Amino acid sequence: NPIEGGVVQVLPYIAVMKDVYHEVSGVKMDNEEVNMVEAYRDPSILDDE
Amino acid sequence: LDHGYDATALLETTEDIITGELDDHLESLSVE
Amino acid sequence: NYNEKSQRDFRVVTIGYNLAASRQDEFAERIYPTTVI
Amino acid sequence: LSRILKQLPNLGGSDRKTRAMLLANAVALQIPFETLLDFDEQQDKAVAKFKKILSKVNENIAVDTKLAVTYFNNILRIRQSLITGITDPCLVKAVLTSDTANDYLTVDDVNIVSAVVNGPDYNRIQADMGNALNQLIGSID
Amino acid sequence: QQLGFELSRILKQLPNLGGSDRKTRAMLLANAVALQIPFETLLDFDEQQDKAVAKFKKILSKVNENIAVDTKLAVTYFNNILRIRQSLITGITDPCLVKAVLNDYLTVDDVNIVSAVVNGPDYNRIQADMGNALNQLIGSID
Amino acid sequence: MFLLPYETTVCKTLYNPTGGGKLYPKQYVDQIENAIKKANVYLPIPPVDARNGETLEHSGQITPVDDFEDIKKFTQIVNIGDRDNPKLVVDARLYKKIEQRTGIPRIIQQNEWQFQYIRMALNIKLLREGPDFLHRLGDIPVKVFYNWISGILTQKYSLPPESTQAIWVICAVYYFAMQDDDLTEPGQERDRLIPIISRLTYIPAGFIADVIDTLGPLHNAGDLAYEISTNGRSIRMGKLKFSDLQLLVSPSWFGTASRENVGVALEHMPTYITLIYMALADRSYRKTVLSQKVEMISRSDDASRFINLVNEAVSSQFV
Amino acid sequence: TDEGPGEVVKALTVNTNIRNSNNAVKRMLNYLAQLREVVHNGYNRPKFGIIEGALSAVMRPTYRYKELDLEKVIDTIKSKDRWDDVCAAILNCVKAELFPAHRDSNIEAAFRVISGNQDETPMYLFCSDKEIANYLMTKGDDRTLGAYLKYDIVSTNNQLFDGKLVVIPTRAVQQENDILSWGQFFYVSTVIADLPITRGGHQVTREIAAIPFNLHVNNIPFALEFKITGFQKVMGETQFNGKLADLKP
Amino acid sequence: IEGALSAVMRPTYRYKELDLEKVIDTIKSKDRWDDVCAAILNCVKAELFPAHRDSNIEAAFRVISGNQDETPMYLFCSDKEIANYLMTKGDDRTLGAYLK
Amino acid sequence: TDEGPGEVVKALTVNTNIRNSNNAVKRMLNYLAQLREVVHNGYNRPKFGIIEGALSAVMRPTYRYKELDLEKVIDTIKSKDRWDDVCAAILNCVKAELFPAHRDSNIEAAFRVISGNQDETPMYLFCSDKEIANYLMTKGDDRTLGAYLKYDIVSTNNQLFDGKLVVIPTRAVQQENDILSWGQFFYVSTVIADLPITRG
Amino acid sequence: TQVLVMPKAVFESYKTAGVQFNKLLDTNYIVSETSVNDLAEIHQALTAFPFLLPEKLDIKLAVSPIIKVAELGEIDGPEQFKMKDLHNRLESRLATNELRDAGNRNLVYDYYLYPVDENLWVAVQQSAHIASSDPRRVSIQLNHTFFDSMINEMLNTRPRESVASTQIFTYYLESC
Amino acid sequence: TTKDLPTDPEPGDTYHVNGVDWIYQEDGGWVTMQ
Amino acid sequence: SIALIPALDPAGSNADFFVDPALVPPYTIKNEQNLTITTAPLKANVRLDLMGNSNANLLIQRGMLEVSDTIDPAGRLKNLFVLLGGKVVKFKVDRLPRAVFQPDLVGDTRNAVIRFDSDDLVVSGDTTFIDGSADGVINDLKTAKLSLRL
Amino acid sequence: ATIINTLKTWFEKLMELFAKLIRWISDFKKRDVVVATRYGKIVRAVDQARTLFQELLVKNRLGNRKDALLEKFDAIAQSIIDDPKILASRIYAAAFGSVYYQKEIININNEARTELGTMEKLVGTIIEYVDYRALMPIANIREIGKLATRCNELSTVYPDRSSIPDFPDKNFWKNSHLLKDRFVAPLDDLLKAYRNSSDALRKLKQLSRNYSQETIDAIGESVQLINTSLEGMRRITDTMFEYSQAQYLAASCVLNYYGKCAQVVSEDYKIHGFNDAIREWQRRFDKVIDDFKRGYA
Repeated sequence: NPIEGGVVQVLPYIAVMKDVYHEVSGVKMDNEEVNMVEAYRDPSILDDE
Repeated sequence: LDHGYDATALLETTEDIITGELDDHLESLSVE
Repeated sequence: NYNEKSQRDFRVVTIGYNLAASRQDEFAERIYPTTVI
Repeated sequence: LSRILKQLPNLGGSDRKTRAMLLANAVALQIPFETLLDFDEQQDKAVAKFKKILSKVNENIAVDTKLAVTYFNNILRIRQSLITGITDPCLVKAVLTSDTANDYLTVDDVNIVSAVVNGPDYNRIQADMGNALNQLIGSID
Repeated sequence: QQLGFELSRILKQLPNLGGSDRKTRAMLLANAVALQIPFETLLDFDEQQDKAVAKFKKILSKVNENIAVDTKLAVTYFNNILRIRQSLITGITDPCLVKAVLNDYLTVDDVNIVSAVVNGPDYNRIQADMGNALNQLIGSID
Repeated sequence: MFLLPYETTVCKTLYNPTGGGKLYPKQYVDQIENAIKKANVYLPIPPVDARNGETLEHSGQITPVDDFEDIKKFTQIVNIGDRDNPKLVVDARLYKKIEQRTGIPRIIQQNEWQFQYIRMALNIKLLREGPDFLHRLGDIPVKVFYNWISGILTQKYSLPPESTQAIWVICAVYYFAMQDDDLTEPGQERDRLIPIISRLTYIPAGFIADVIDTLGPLHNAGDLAYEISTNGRSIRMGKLKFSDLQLLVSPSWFGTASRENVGVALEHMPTYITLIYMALADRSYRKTVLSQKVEMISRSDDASRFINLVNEAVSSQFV
Repeated sequence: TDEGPGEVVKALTVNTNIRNSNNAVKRMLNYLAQLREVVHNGYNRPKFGIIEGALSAVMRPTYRYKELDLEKVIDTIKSKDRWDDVCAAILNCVKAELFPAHRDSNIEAAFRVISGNQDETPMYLFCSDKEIANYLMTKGDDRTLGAYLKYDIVSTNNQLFDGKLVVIPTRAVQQENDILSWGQFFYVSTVIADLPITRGGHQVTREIAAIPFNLHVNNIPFALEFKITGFQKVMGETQFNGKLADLKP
Repeated sequence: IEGALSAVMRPTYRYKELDLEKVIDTIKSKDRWDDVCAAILNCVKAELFPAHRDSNIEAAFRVISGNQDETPMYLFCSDKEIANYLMTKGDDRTLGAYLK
Repeated sequence: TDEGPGEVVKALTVNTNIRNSNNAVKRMLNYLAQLREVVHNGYNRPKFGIIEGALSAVMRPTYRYKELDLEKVIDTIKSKDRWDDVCAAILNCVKAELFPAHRDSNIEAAFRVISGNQDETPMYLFCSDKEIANYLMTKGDDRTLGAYLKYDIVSTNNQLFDGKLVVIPTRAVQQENDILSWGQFFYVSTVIADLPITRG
Repeated sequence: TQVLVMPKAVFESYKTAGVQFNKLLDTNYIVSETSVNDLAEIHQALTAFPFLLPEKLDIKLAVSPIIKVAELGEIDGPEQFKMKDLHNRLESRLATNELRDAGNRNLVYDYYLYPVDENLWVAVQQSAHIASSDPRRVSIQLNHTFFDSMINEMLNTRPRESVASTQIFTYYLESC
Repeated sequence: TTKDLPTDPEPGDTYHVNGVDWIYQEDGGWVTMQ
Repeated sequence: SIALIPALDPAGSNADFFVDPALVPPYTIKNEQNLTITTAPLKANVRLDLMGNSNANLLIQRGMLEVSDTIDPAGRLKNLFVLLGGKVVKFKVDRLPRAVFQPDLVGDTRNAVIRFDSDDLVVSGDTTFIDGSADGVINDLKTAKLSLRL
Repeated sequence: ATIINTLKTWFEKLMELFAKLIRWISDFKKRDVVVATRYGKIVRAVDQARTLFQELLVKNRLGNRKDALLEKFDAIAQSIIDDPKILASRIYAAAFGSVYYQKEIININNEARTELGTMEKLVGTIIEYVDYRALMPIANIREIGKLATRCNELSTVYPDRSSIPDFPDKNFWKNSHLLKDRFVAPLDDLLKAYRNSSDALRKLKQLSRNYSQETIDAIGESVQLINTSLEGMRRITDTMFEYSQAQYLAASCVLNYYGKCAQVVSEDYKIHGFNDAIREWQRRFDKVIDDFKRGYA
């Protein structure tokens, strides 16, 4: 519709993140977040020792 | 939005997907 | 406001997202059939 | 009468049923439904005349008169649906691929109808267009 | 939902082959619309055809804003399907329609097969003989 | 109980900005009501058509003609008669276009017009005969209602099963409260609903009785929103008002005045019943939230019975 | 002149419609260039902000480019098989490059997770000009590749595809406002207006103008691009016996 | 050049000398009939498709006729020695994906 | 929050299930490397302790590693036949090594002794990625090798099969805790536990 | 030439579909491009053509397609039996029409001439008019624009003095 | 039983099974000689 | 022709809005007529009248623009020029999800805010500077087989 | 709780799916009984007629008219194979003599008869629930999808027969021996499997008890697998039934071919000088036709 003039695409997902504490220097949180979908092609993102 | 920006609520419910597939299959039988 | 061209009220679509897995994949299951211990 | 009735091959126990269909068509061909009326007055007149015609089945060989009326009434109701318009794929298919439809269509036209009507998803697509038209055909000036 | 867009959205779902696509695309529009448009009780066939075609062409004008349809071919199919519909309401109703709508099991093919083997009259020739052999009765009575 | 759409909370909010809420929009309905009555003098209001060319008794429509120019484009049905023989009028100018050749209006969207005259036919039957048929339409309207309202709330606020069950009980009681004026206030009449709600929801009587014992009045959608927030065993919803229910249900339909019709359905029974009828008697309304909930819980045998019962309720009002 | 704008609207409508078609071609080819740079660089994992397309965050960007010189590809013996030999040479080249791209991109996982159907796969679209397309169908193909993937065929006459074939996945069944379509065209009714513009302050003419208002968007960061040439040399000349004739001393 | 459409489409002409001794390649004689027929038809297809594309004839036809999917139907104009070869088997009126 | 995630908690099971599949792949590939080393060295007779596997003490360990460069394997004359010829080139190479490996190994005798079924032979699985499976899955009508041995095709999209085809025998009919399967997945119920941990 | 009478419905199909009008006298083409009902209706329209054509000028009325089909079904060839099957279908469809439109009885048609080459004179059978008293005179007055169309066309090849002696020329004068 | 014929044979090949002789014609595929 | 191209006044009156030509030389754009304007990228950390300094004024007459002239909300960040060791590399970011103009939620309703945040600007051996060279930092990246993500 | 309503809703939906399919399959069985009775009569007549012509031609009893009559016979076949009733799909191509398509259809039929056992096991798994997660037979589910996919490919009707390679031409009677073994759809197996599945689910009406999340997840997968399986088998069954109808038509067409050919022999030697062998042959053929007609009667 001319009143809308655009669209928004909202992409939910479940992220696989890394258990990381916030460092004192803290330039950024070094948390390697990857979409759970990636695990179907490269399951190594789920490896946990 | 429709429901809300909470990413947890945006996720589609598996039980609703199963029901939907059952409803779509039965609708097709009613047409055919 | 000579030109009130729409900027905010956009049509928003929610993209689906649902993951599944059948115990270990059928590839793994045929090679390593499951035994319940 | 009996000369032509004896032309119909014997088929199981259906000898009294196929001739009932043939008679129902033979009458319904020559008693039209006047589009001017709805399905009560013209319908009752057509059925009454048909039942009166059945009074002469003693000249025939194998006519199931109770079924012949059933077939005749079905013809009139089918014509009502066609006048009002049909969308149900189960009936649209029956019309498009039929003995009448093969006489108005050319060989090439039939080949096309047979390609669409017999598609794996025809019934779904045809039903969707039926609703798209039924809801919006009035919007066309 | 303009009718031109909704019909186009649906037509996009037909399987594709190649250039034959325009023959099957046009046929489906002709089938759906020719059978869907109601007839007006006050009109004869001549007038009903002119009115039904006028609307059919207007529908194509809207559809051709979204999906390409050959106009002259679609009208050709439309008129043929419409004439079939008009014939059925004034004329003979095929027994496959009584069968499809309504214990009916033995079909026409079943008798046409036997007639073909013996090289005798088929169902349609017998049907023509029935009415002819009945013409005098119906005309005589009312 | 609500008899006309304009008596509902949603119409009170939309058409009565000043003091909006529990205040009838008299200054709006009387203005368009008077315009119709005055137009009837120079050009009588034609009856409403239905089904196979038949008209509804004590009905009318505002056709797209030049004479009906002083009438504002209203959406909900207006009553221009008295209580004993009310004559309901619907504005057809949003639904029919005038033909320039013959002069016969033509319907632009069939299901939108079909909706309008079924709601009127069921509303006329209610106005004249009383709320008797509404109790024998089957178990579908009540199952759809509490699954529809609770389904949206459960997904939106991530509600636990216990809260969803409490909402089912609240909504089921509210639905019945809109059918029998004796069920709108706390008392032993509310307790009489426990066998019915358990049969519908398969929830143990102990749970149901505990929820009902705590319920207050249920006279309108505002009371429904309050009870959902109050006795729904959840604080994630907050304090819901009727304005929150309207935002939750608005996207559950489409078409002309689709947001109002759904909001009105929360209180006006003929409107709610008609929406389910259209959800079962149509395929275009298949992608909507309400239609999914209707088809989800409606069995083939029960859906057929429902349509037949409504068709009798509608056709019994034919001339 | 006192006339309605009717014919003018038709003239402007067609012009606008052509522009929309040409914009889709330019947008497609420019997007392929975007994939070439991103896939050339070290981006083999899904990530937000690398390239446009809502699915770039769930699947890997993939781009493969191959040049086909049919005189160096086709093996043919008989003249009556020459058509099938040309057709198979092109389709076999596509399979050889498409199979590892289909695997590497993880597109099936993206489609299944987004659609909710764990048995759904994309259906590929073979986008070429009006010469190459005539060689991709072979009667008994059933539009089916190696194991299960299906493909559709469309053609353009745009100069920018003079010898290009581009393979892009789409959803086998298209839904309204569906994210899984390779691209999407967001259209708003074109505005046409007529004003007696006195432009320049001296000349006067009424200007009837059409203003397009639409956007082409890409969703799936996946494509294979083929440059296919040499049709006339492999079909218009002897290949097998002519080469034997050149071995004569 | 003469032709009302010389201002709507690009003039296109392709001349090829189909000296069959330099076009046909086969291994068995029982296929010779099909190989001769195919060699002529395949050479026409090889020179026809790029002429159809490069001439912009399809665009000219669609604009003039008013149909969005109408294409020319081509005619093979030959004598009675060559027209014999053209198999014409059943339909086999197809040049490729969309032309007859 | 009392009950926030309804569908997100399901990702805990999916996470586990995918990891279980990936563990099967690592175990397979690491086992193949271990088997390659044993067979590469002077171990062509049954023995205990050289490698994991209950049958390593009844059958000769066998491993054949073949690098197939299709250019040196295929031969064709037409192009429309090249799909069939390249698909047959791959299958024919498998047969070339499979039959003498079946004869040289003692797996058939081991199955006949262990199962007690004198009419039973192993069924081979073609374990491959999607790119290769596309070529092997020519039709379901075949799924048969020369005289009596049958095979099936199982495909994966795991990153660790960039270019691998591995053929392994299994029992034609798989049973619970069946030792004659190429391997086994010994699973114990996965517990999902909740407790408000005061971590940190 | 040869006059081929066809209903408006058939003519509009030929023009809309794009059927070569030149080859409607060649049985093998018309049966491929014409439905069984259309062929039967052409026969019926020929048998309802009231006017006598100027035989003295070699202007004949076309033989109906059904007769041509019937003849080919009796002539040895590779399609003889397919043509026999077509004949049987034409007879059943023709009888079906005759039993339905027998009620038409007392009416006359307007005809429109569409010349196609010099060997085919397509005569479109348009709207019917009711005529019971002296339908011969009513038919003549109604078809004024049909008579002058025929005259205009035959004067292209035939001598004027010869055309003036035909009944078609007379009918024009009687109409006006 | 008489559908044990080789898949993808050459045109003009002949193959005999169960007293039935099959010619692989190019047009119709496998067709009995008589 | 409708593009809003920031235009440099040949007199230098608005030269303080643009990147020093010593780093990024200006380039020329012509319209369908013989009218020619000079274009250069805008300086980072700049305040200006975006329409007033556009080619729309300097193309025909300096004072053509009036309140009727408005900017399309559907704008994008097209390019960024990054300085590396004295030389400049041009990054094309036009279609990226972060280049899209967004509404300003607080303030006037006709305010568009751009918020471009990207950690993935690649500088590698295959990169060239605005002048086509690949010396200096890029050359060392090439011989070390390294790439930078800026 | 809401779990009980979710399970009961799913179970009702599954039973409704079976109820619709069972009615459709019963209609198929009723029609198939009629067809099977007539098909036996047709095949016997075709076998007898084929033998009679084999003797007629191999002994050259026609004399000089042999060539002319054979040409007429071809013309007869050409008029039958082009009957519009014969669709351009590969299903009818197989029914009228094509070998490659027939083998694929038979293989699909044989496989469907075994995948039905999987469907019963899926329903039985639900009974075992109402952590005990079954390993699930998703395997055969991949196969039924592929079989349904190929069935849709076979049943598709193309605008023109030229799109099908090796489509049966006029020489469709030469392979009539392939029609001896009637093709039978698994209609009885479908009814047994569907009725047992529906009854098994009917016995779950009383659910009671709160279930663990792992049980509901396992049930959900079973319900999804059953839904997919039912749609897959519906596509397969309709295509296999279509071939049964196509084979009936093909057998009738071959019999009509032979009947018309015998009629030409009779007429040709009634116009020309008949021999004694010709009259004897025709009487034998008339007996075959009479037995056929009496069988239908």
